[PDB]
Amino acid sequence: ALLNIETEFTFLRNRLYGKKLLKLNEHEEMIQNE
Amino acid sequence: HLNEKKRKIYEAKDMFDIGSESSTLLLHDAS
Repeated sequence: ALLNIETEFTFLRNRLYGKKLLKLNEHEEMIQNE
Repeated sequence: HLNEKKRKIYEAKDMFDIGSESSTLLLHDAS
């Protein structure tokens, strides 16, 4: 039970990290893309 | 500004990882 909730919270944190990182890279490209 | 935002975001993601591990530990203890 605890391992599944651990993996689920890890997936949520990883999703937040990945989405924010991709958005940051998009804004950066756009800075170089005006 | 974008660099600062990205570093704040990296910090936030690491903190959320620590929070996920802590919530998992509390759930395991409550089991």
